[PDB]
Amino acid sequence: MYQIIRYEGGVYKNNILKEWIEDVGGFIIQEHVMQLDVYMTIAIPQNEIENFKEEAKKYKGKIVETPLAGIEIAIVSPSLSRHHLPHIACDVSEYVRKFGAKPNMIGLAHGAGKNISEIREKEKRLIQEHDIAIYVMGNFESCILDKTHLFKVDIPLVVTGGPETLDIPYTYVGNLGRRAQRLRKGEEIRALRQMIDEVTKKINDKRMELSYDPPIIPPVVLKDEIEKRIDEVRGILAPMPIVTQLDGLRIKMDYDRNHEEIENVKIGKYLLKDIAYVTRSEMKNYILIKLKSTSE
Amino acid sequence: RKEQIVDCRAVMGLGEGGGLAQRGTFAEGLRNDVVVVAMSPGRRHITKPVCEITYGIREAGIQTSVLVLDAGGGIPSDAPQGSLGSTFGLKPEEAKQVNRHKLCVIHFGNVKSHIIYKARLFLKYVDIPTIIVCQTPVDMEDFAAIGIKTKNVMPLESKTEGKIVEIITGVIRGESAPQKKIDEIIESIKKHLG
Amino acid sequence: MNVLVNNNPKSGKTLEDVIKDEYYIPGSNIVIIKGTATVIKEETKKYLIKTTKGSFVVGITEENETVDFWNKNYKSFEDKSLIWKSISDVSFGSIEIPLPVSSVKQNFKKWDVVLSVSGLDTSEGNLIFVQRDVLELYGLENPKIGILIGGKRVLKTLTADDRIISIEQMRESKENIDYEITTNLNKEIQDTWKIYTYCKAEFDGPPQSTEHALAILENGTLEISENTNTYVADCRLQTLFIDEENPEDRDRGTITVRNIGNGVGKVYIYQESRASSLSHTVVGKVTDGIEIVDFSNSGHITVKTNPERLSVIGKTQKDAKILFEKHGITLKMEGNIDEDAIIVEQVPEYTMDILKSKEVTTKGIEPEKLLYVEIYDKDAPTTSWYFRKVTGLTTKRIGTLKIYFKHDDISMFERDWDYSKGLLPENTPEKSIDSGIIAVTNMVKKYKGYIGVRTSSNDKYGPTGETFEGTNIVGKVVKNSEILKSVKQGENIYILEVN
Repeated sequence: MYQIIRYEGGVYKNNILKEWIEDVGGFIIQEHVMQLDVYMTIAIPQNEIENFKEEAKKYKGKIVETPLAGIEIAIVSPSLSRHHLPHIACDVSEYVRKFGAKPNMIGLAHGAGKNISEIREKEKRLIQEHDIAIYVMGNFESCILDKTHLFKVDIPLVVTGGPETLDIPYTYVGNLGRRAQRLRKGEEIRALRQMIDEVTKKINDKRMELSYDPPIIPPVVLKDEIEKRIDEVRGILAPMPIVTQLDGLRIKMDYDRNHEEIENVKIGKYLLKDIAYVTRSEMKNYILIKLKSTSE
Repeated sequence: RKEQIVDCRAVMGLGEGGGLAQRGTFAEGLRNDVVVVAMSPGRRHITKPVCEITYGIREAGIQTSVLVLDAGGGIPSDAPQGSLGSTFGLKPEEAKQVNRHKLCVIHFGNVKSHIIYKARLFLKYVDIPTIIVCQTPVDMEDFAAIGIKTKNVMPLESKTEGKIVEIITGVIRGESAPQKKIDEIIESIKKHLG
Repeated sequence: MNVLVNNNPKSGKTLEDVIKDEYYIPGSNIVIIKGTATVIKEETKKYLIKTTKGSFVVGITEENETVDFWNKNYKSFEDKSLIWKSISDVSFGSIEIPLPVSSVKQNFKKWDVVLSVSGLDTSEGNLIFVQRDVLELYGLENPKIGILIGGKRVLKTLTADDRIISIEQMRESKENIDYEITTNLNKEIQDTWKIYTYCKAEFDGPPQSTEHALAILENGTLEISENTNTYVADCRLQTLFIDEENPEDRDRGTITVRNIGNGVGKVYIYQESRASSLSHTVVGKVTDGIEIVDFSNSGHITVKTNPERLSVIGKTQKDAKILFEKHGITLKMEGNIDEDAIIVEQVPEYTMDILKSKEVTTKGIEPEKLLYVEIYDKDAPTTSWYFRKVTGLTTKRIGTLKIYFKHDDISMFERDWDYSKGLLPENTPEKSIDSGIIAVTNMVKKYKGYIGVRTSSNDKYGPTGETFEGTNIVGKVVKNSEILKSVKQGENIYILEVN
């Protein structure tokens, strides 16, 4: 119902556009002003899409269709060292961000090596808390083939590596190995686009399974209601104070101090504890909300 | 050896063939130990001198956050006869994001008179010990000459609540920092952190 | 001939005939609805089924060509019994599948609709409803057509004996509503045509915002200044402030007043169920007859408000007496008691407060104490709009001016430092200003927005002590005078526009 897009325009008369979005019932998920231009990730009803396009072209704005601006992605690098972090991993994260998704760098404690690589249970669960996980592996076929135990999570998976084709029992995108330069060549861009297409296909499939039994309330409007009710959300210093997942939300506030307040929030006529699974997150002791379906 | 998870920024980078970071953005490293402050997301600061220090600290086992200042270029408005070219400043949200870390590492340029006043304005709202990484040879004391708290050379009338805890010279903007500078920074962070 | 009108059928061919009875202020629009279309469209990307073990929900995902096959060949797979439920998942059919059975095996995921041509024999193509993620196991270019999720258990419980029988789909259906918008009267009606004339508005909200909405709908017509797919808005009072928050759901046919921003004071009527907003103050609801709002995109709509606006400021005392006794409200008198005494102030002045308190205190004024003014709206539009906003003539019939400073011939009135923004020099004097001229100082001078009037004439200074280039004439005092010389500082004088 609420298609999420990105608006790129200027800060001049942007408040009037925000007023129009509020009037038509949309929500401003993200706002950032660089110097004189403002980027807004907005979720508006589908019946007002053409109206918002007309309104945007009145302010000389730009509408960019973001197919991933409702999910958060766990990008799993073997380590945060100079080998993977400052290049390739940031390129993957930023390319994911370019399509609206909210990434999180997951640097494994013991993810490096061939036979000495291992993944902890806490890291496993932290990865599972996301919607989809992208693995940035090396550039040797034998090393990757002898590293399959790393990709053991019941989450949609896309594995990236050096060799063009791999024989792992997962989705694989080649020609994205461990490098040391910024990804700017045509082949590297094509491989990034291929990875984006694979994650988009997996996300659309998961969206269809979710649409088989829709949740009682959409995550975006639930986030809006939480912001309207909870008055501590504007004091959050995290990058994204409330993350919009596929079938829930991630509230970046202390669980021990604020779970009772979060649960006792009345949306429509239900209490939040009876329609969502509020639980502590492995992510810095934050609050994770998983929405129930209409079946229960 | 422990897992290190970084809260990536919520906004994308500078175009297609440009930088990966964005001005006025913050990337939390969960456990807040060190925050690396970059004046701008441009090639003069990002990934050549800043992400190298970031991965050096992350290799040392210390979680790192990287904050790109909204207005990090220029000199503060409180500089003698005002500022010129551009105005340097620190936002209250930026100050709060910095102040939840145990230590701060900030990268400065080459002109001393710019660096001293930029550090004074930065420490007017930052209350944690910071390390100044610059190119020019600057002395611990010229900061105290304008009223900046300094570990070795205190001022009589301190105009800042933050302590310049170490000054490291020889790091050039836009150029790969050698392993020796990274080792010096890591040793200073370790011996003024725990 | 026999047509259905509202809820009480009429027949009169011409609109006039049927709308004669229907209450309607002339000038609004007429909404006709014709009927419903009920177009049935179904694509069933997700397909249904009616097996002898229940009904699962398949859903095409991988286009490949198995989708192209399924498209119409699922009807050939209809009434096909389960062929096998072995390690190779549950399979059905098996019908002819001409899809080139490429030996090349493919990996499949748990519960993924697969049309693997079993045995690589076209006519033995099996509908293998995958159960467990089978890797390189089946031939064909790519058996994967879709993914099974809904009714997962059905295909699991499904035994060989059970067939898929009626492979259903999704019966996808839609609805279209005919609408035409009119404002003619002399037209022929064929038969069984429905006409709506007016909408009913129920008001329940904070007193100031509800009074604003009532003032908008005092004449019974609501202008449509902006229209979207979710609301229609009125912009008569777009620069009037209110400070009241009523943030609840903006449901179907909800009336809200925007209380902050560029459009503060706009009145919205929502045609769609939307979320609550902190910038919208709900003042009430439209009870019945929403379709006139739904199908109107511009123009006028006749609105009837259930709580009558109880604000008698332009009336005589007997009119207030009879109107308030007909509402069963206790009354007491304050100022001029004469039956013709003109009411100037009423306590409380809000309809909601009056109804919740069931008592009104009415203040009258002496016939010679009321000041008569004429406002130049064509000459100084912005200045006249500011004067109406500050004196309150935008809402009531009698405005109040407070004396701010006084000296002999000059009497300056108070200003509002909220409406004096676009006070560009509009009507600047060219010759000496004559007596009894109301003027407002524009943004040129330091004391912008202050209103004043003097009882004499000078060739140098305006009625506010500023030069002519800093003064714009908004209006004049026409009839009542010699009361500006006998009013102290801080006292309020009351004005009445006589055009």
